[PDB]
Amino acid sequence: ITATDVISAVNDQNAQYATGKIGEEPVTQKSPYVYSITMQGRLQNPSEF
Amino acid sequence: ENIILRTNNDGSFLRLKDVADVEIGSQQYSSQGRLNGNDAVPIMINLQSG
Repeated sequence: ITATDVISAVNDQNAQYATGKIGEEPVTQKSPYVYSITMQGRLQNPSEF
Repeated sequence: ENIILRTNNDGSFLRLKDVADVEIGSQQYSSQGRLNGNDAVPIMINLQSG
């Protein structure tokens, strides 16, 4: 493994965030409820690195 | 709508207009205004400090 491999892996395995919602468009069906979905691809402790 | 995604074997293309719809502005269906029980767009005018 070269250092650039470690650079490249630490770079795009400790990413950022995605967010969305279910029930944004008023069309599909009459769900009384609206939630918010989130992906977290960010590390938060030394053990995930 | 004529952005091309895949160029085909035949010589034709796969443009964006037939995997997706392209809509100008419109939107904010995440909100709605009313005026005395009637649909309306409320514009809010606001004063600069000083």
